[PDB]
Amino acid sequence: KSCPNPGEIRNGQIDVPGGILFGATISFSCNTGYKLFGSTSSFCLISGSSVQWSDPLPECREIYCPAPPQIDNGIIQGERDHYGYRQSVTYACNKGFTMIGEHSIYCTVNNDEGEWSGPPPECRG
Repeated sequence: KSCPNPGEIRNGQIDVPGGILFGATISFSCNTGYKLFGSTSSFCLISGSSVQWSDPLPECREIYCPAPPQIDNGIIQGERDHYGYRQSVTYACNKGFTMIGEHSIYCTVNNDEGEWSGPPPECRG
């Protein structure tokens, strides 16, 4: 009458408030910077003729900000393919231009979506 030990989710957490016996529900969530790939909860049911979890255990995947904005007359220093939580991008102005504003911005997360911390700098001639 009991389901199998749920185990663990890398970069995440499994909440077990009512045990793992028939009828219990467990809930899943991810550490900051990650988001759930799969079900948000799982229930110990009986199906076929055996007690087992209703959902496969989900995984936690990294949240990425969108590609950093390009700016006129400037370049991004060593731009990467993907930027995750708290990773930064730094800009440089081209020959004959001077930078106004913060030289770097970084990837923030809210509601499982990545967003840049603010606007990129201006390169003025």
